[PDB]
Amino acid sequence: NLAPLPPHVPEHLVFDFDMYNPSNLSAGVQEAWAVLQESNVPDLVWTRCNGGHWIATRGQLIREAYEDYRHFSSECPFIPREAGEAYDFIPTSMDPPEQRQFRALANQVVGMPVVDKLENRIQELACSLIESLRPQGQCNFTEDYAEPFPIRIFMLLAGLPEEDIPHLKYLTDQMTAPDGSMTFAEAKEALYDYLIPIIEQRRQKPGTDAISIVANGQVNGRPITSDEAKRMCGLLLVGGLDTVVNFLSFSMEFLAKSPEHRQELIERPERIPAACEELLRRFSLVADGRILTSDYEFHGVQLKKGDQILLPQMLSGLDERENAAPMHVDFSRQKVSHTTFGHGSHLCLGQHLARREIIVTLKEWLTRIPDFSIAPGAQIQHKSGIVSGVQALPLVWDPATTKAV
Ligand code: HEM
Ligand SMILES: CC1(C)[C@@H]2CC[C@@]1(C)C(=O)C2
Ligand SMILES: [C-]#N
Ligand SMILES: [K+]
Repeated sequence: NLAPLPPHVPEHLVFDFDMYNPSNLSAGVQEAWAVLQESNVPDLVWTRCNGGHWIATRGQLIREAYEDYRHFSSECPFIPREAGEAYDFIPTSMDPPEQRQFRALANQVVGMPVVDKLENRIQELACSLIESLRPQGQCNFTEDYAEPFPIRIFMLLAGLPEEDIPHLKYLTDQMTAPDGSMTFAEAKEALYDYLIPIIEQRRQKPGTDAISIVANGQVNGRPITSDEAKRMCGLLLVGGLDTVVNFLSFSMEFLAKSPEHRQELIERPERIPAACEELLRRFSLVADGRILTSDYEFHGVQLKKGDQILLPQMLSGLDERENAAPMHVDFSRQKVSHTTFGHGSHLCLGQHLARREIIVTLKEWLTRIPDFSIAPGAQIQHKSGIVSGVQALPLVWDPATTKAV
């Protein structure tokens, strides 16, 4: 299903990469995308897949374009165009200067002071889950830990009842790696539908939860509207229910397959914060994009107004020009270069919450279940898209090797 080459796009720059189903997906998704950085591939290519779009394949260009919001607008960040056009989440669908007032408000509800405040709860949720799993000697890591640990933290943060988790998790899945049950726009509207009545309840009775704070915030010298609160809370939901969930699985799949890396963190726990950055580089998983606001020549390439450009956050840290032996995981790597949380004015607001969840997971899992591996006869399957992920991760261990601290 290829779209015909637009007239202004030179055919010598075509490389038909499919972001929702890469060729080498069997070898791992970061591997599958890494083909965009083979010797023969230009720094900037055009794929005719998914409606047709540009792809920057190197961190230098990826960074540059994320810095230049004049030319590369986040007004239409999702591929395909239909999704990107429907996309109106706040702050992501906004450029500076308009973006910054809304980003300050969102930073209030997931930024570092919130995270510090939630440290003991994060720790308790991890411990509770792991202690419950520990004697079993096995789990599906994605649905037994990777999903409920971040999601319960987020529901706590947002003041939303855990009974709603199955509903909301289903909706977020479909905006990110769509099956076909519902379009991006349909999944987005359903999430908006969930939120509106909750926002209205909390505007009148102002509280401490993320939704109350947003709903009662002030932007550009006026109260925020219900419609604006909704567009912002919907986005926070997506971040809290999907991306960290999928990153934890990549990291745990790797640790499960690499006893020596588990051992290094067990033996030298002080390296865990540095280890968290090197996993974030290696198992980077996001890829959205921008849309051209005007005709623009970018690195010798003529981009036209309305062109979409995929700027894969994933690829910058896998670029051998920024990190030697990029596919190798080295916890003592001297300068870990990545853009896993993005680059420019949309730099992930959740990054401090994410790092805490990752670091607490590494610490608590490895303290209690130091020895584990992939279940016998299992092959791990990755999924690709805006946010790539792990389909399933069956783990096993001898409960006699486990610890209660
Ligand atoms: C490993 C975990 C995570 C990764 C890799 C990640 C990745 C990213 C990336 C690449 C962006 C920028 C997208 C762009 O420039 O268009 C972003 C933005 C954002 N993230 Fe995350 N994320 C993670 C976790 C979280 C969490 C836990 C939250 C909590 C709510 C969150 C909330 C947000 C929000 C609100 C934005 C929009 C910022 C803006 O547009 O100004 N994220 N993330
Ligand atoms: C691309 C993102 C990671 C960023 C936060 C959630 C996400 C899917 C968005 O829609 C904006
Ligand atoms: C961010 N997700
Ligand atoms: K849009």
